[PDB]
Amino acid sequence: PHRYRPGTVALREIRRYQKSTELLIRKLPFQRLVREIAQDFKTDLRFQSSAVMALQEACEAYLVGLFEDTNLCAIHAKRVTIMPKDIQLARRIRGERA
Amino acid sequence: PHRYRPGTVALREIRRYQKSTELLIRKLPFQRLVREIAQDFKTDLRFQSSAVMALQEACEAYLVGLFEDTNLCAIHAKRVTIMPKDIQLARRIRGERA
Amino acid sequence: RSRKESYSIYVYKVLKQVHPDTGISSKAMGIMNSFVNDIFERIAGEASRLAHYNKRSTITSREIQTAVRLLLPGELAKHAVSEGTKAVTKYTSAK
Amino acid sequence: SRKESYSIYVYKVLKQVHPDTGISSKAMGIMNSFVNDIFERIAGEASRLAHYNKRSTITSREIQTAVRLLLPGELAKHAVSEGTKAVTKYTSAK
Amino acid sequence: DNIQGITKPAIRRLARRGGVKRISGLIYEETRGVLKVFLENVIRDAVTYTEHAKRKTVTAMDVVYALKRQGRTLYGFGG
Amino acid sequence: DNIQGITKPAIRRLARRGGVKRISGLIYEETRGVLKVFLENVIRDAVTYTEHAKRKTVTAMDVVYALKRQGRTLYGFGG
Amino acid sequence: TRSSRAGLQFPVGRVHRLLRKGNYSERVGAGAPVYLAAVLEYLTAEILELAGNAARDNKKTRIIPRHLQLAIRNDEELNKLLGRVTIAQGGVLPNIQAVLLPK
DNA sequence: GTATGAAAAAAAAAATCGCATCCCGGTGCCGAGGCCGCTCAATTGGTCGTAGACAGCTCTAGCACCGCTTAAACGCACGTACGCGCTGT
Repeated sequence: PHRYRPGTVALREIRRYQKSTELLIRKLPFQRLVREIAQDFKTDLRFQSSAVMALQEACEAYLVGLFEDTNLCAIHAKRVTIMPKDIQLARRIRGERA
Repeated sequence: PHRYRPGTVALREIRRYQKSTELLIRKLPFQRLVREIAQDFKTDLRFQSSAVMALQEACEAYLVGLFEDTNLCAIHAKRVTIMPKDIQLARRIRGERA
Repeated sequence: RSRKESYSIYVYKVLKQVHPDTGISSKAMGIMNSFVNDIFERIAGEASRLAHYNKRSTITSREIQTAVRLLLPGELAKHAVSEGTKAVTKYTSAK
Repeated sequence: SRKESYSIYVYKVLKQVHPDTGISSKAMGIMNSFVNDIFERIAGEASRLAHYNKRSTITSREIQTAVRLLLPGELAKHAVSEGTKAVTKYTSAK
Repeated sequence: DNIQGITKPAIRRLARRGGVKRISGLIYEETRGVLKVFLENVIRDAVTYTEHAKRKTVTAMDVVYALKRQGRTLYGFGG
Repeated sequence: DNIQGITKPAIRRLARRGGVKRISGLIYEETRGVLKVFLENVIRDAVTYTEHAKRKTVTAMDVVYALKRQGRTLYGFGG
Repeated sequence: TRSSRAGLQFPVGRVHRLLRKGNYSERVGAGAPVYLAAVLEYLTAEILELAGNAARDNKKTRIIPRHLQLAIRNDEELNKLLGRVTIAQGGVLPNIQAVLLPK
């Protein structure tokens, strides 16, 4: 067969997804998740199909936004793989925990 | 003769300064610096003796605040010495630069 | 002289209600003072928006509450929501 | 009901800058939000500027000072101008 | 248990967009956990806006107002 | 050139208080540069408050209002 | 209109109304709404100007969100302004940190 | 522990080969542009009241002087761990 070396793909995958703006999480699973968490605070709740997307948007862009910083952490450690402790470090400095 | 091993002091120095609240920059040099920067935006400016301190406070607490994060960066790199690239990384993630 | 108001006197009464046999420094007092004004302004602000969002011109005890829920962490808000509600109910009945 | 917008003003300005270029509902809505924010940021800083100095009247002066603080250097300068220009031109047009 | 509905590869994507080449198998769970925290914190407020309005339905606006409050403001849904 | 008036050891201290054990000789300059940036950004506004008030003296309050604006709020000078 | 007296597009009126009904102060100095309306117009433009250039560089007539993002983020100044700001279907500026690249 | 050969295997360069992205048509259809009818909000012009402009008096509170002792800064240099680079599951 013919097989590209580990990473080379990812690298392509990045170029692709960087370039596009589409939402990368599957709409329903998310929509459902949103509702599952909704119930915790009040029951018999409805959501504007726009509100759903609205959330999804900020989440992805945030998660992306984190991973950006996350990677910069992993890099600073002479690494290339991101590890929980990278996110943790980022979130700390960000001020999302202590 | 008698010498404490490199670090052991620093370690003490920390315990000490952590514990105290006094301002660690010398008042005049700072006061003067404040004025030197004041001139850049307008000349023949006077400062409330309180305003001066007020600044000094936020600066130190900020610089301390940075160094806290800074060190956490150096640490994450399995290191113990802080290097500019630590601050730089911190400030990036913080959002003080890009 | 000017007439720069404060909260400094109220702080004292509250201090004595909680720790009668404990004093306080000018510097710490001034701090407490600033603390109040901030939260005040934070709440007022969130409330002013709460009003402006819902096409209302009247900020009521209800608006304050909702603001508090948003601004304060869980346990802190709860204990406050209470000590609020308690202070409202008690005044509307005391005429 | 009547959901207001700025969408119509955007268009006129678009054509003044790039006559032969359009815009999407989604981007328009964005631009819309952008305006309201800065508006509110400025208004806010101005409201405080007033309240700090024991005034009840926000003037063209207050707006400016706000802008200086809120906008970065070069952006503020170009704006301070297009402001001042818009004031002067109205006080002379009666 | 819809948290898992956030699929390993769906995260892969997000991280890819961040500029990530390689990803510990631990991350995926970590990420989920974070996302939960985020939404929760947000929605809580978002709802709490709704609760004030006397609506049992949550609007986009409620979402925004909350996102704005949480210092992650969003353009493209009005306000 | 008062920036140097911020003495090598005076920084040492601040960093020590942060919980710093060891410090590259490069840091000291780096730190100065940062401090400048900070004060500048702040004072700029702080002054600009003063400039508005028609005062040639800068008040503590002007300082605070600026610190508040710059998201590094300060208690103890009467905000 | 007042809008024409300044020579602006933006509705100096609707601003003035928005300000009195806004709870921003008691009284609003008829000058203010002008100054502001302009500022907004300018910012609006400065962006559109840039967005329009990105659109052309994509071979599109119509500006989409992505343009706005790309435009804003590449200008140092606009960026700083919209720091704690998210843009719908914005994507991200193609940047991959060199040490990731191969060989 | 130095100059020949030599040599053997990781590192520099081509030719298979293939697989994946861009460009150019070329297919459909939606949601962007401009007409329409309808309300409100923008405009105009009077009425009033009060914010802010102006000039002035009162006294605080920054700028500046001094000359002393003192702890902080400055430096130098001697030696330890601390970081930096290599190597192998």
